Amino acid sequence: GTRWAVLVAGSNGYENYRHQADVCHAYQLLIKGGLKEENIVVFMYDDIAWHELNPRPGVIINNPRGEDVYAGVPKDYTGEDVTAENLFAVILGDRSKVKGGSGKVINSKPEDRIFIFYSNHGGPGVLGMPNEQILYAMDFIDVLKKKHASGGYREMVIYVEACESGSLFEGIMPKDLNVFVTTASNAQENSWVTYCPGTEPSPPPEYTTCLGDLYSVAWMEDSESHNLRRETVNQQYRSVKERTSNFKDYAMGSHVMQYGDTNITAEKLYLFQGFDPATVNLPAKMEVVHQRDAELLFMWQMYQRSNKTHILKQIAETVKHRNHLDGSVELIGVLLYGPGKGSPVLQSVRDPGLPLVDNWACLKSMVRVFESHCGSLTQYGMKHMRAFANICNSGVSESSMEEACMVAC
Amino acid sequence: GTRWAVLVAGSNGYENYRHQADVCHAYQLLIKGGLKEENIVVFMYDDIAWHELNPRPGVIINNPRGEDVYAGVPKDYTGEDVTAENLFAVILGDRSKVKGGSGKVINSKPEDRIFIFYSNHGGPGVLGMPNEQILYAMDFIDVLKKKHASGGYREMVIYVEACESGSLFEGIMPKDLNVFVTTASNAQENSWVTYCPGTEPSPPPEYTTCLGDLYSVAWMEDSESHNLRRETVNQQYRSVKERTSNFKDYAMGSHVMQYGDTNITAEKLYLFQGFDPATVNLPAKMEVVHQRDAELLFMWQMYQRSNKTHILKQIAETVKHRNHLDGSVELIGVLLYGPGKGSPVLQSVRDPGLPLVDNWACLKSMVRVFESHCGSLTQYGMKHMRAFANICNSGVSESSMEEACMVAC
Repeated sequence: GTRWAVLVAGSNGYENYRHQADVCHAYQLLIKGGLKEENIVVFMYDDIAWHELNPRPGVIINNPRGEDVYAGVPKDYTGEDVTAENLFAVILGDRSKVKGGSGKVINSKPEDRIFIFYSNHGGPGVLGMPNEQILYAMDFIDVLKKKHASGGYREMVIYVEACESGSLFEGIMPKDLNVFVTTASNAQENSWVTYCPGTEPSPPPEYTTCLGDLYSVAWMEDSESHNLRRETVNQQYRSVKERTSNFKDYAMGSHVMQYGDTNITAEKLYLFQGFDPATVNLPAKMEVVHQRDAELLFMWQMYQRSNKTHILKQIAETVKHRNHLDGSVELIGVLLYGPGKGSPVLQSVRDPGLPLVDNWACLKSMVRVFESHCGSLTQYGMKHMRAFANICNSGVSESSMEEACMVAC
Repeated sequence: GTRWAVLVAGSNGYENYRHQADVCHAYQLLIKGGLKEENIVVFMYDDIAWHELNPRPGVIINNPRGEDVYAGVPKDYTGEDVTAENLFAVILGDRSKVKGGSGKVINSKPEDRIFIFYSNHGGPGVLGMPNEQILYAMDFIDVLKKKHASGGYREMVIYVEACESGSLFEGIMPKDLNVFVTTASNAQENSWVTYCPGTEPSPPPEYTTCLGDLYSVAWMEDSESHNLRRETVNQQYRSVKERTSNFKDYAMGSHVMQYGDTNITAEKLYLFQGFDPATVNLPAKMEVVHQRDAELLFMWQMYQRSNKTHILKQIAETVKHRNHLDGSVELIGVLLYGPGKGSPVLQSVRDPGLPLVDNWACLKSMVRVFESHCGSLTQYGMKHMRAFANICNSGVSESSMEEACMVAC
């Protein structure tokens, strides 16, 4: 059949350079393997290559070797068109449902294979989309079920780089859709950023932002250094799981998880990623930063490279906002469950294999009520999605949530 | 010689009933042992016995057996006269330095023994005094040295019930002053509250506030159930250490610590606490609450006993204030040390045996700068004293602290 791909960077801003660098690197890799541009849909905000802070204008790199990955990348869905609605329409292969962009969709045949790679921010049961948009896991599984029931493909592999990414599939990803999935982390772990300024590796000194994400560069660097007609999906999973665990030091590493149809792990990777004829032969611990910590570290290094007062006030406003969100969520737990009980209810993690939330529509409603009183969650705010899921699961009503949010903000 | 005592409750408000109950119980115990009222100085705000919330007006109890401990307690230093300045003057035995109160002081002779018991709130290197007053550990050790150099006593025993109370003596309490000290906790642990509503024990149901504190009721109930001509200071320390550890479950118990002159542990307790001729014969796990958590639990139970809107708003204002203090301190760490470094610097605990802070005058100055921009610390705020001590120890200047506090608030 035909190999298709959908590559998505869910973030924007120079601070999040790495998410678009990861996506651009994946695009170059797929082209080198023989996938056609018409079958690869790229979602990237596209604010990085020409950003005023970029020391290499018109260039994007994804590791300290400094090879450009931006040239030739198509502008399928960029800027305001990087939405959950467009992503869903693209996967479904329905041009009439897309708003803006190039109109390129995955109008695939039953014999085709599809590869999906997402890189950015996330939280329990959710993924980020640029400018404070939230993509809920069950809406993504719903699209996969719809695409499967319309005979849209033979098999699909999905790689997801985001905090608590295992929570997007645990207890909800069906095994009967011919879809195999791997995530950068389990349901309760953050994901890690690599190639940061001041670290070994050792990135080009002119860079003030991190170049890549740990799980993302593990799979890509593995793919481009092996013959994909010989390497299996399983071999890639194992090598990525080992590299992302960072010598099993989970204080600076994460648990790569797998979901869906594990029979697909026996397949050769070239059926999804293509084969690079140059790689026809062939078969240290990394300093990493927490995804949620990269923004503050970027601003701090910006501050130190002139230590100026505008930057220090920007850091204070960022921390004050995070403290407001953290404090409001904590306070809601107190008002609903009582002191001493609020924290165990909001922070308890369900056993692996169980869905984050029993009612996904209730989860969206709790977020809506919260934001209507306490303000937008923003990408950082996605870390509190398990608290909202736990409020839903506890049987607390939406009227009580309204009252608690009103008292809290 | 003569036995003297100084009993101090460092808090006020009905929520803190237990601190004055502990002190009143200690007073009754000392009288039963033959200590004279003229030699016992009592510091209690005195807002509990006749509080509008008290279900037994004019009565105070310190355990579920319900025996009154208020009747006969002298009003030496009450209300506005419960200050660090008056406490210091009383210990020094200088009537001319006291402001207000009865004028009773420890004008002791070189052959005399003194027993000091403090109960309330605390933080690293500090003790509370009523209405947001802070008593610094080195000022207390300074008074002990002055009293020792003036030949004020033969020996002294001090019992201190407060969070992180071990930090008041670690690395600073001299062993050459004929003073032996025990604390409810080590330098990095909170202290525990007992006889709380809804717990077993099983307090009288009409009570909405906790009756006693764990270390305090351990020593008092031990003293009143033994012959003190036979029991040693060491035997009391061991029994209190065992009871306060709560079956070595330090998630609901603490490490009772000892400082000063350990030769005093060989002495019979009656040399300090007297002997009750009624106790001439003779030789389960407790549900406990964190000292800092008692206030919110009290308000919540007040709320549930009418679940009303005024109480819920009061809970929100309390939590918002604690979140403001926690957030401001965290933000100052970020501004001074950078993200990722702020928290390890502010929260690192020195090895046991080392003083909390190298310069105590700098500690007072950091608190002064902080409160001038971020507002009063309040008793809860004492938990952040290690952060202030760590700023001093790091060599950060007062001008830089001023700048960080200004940006943060």
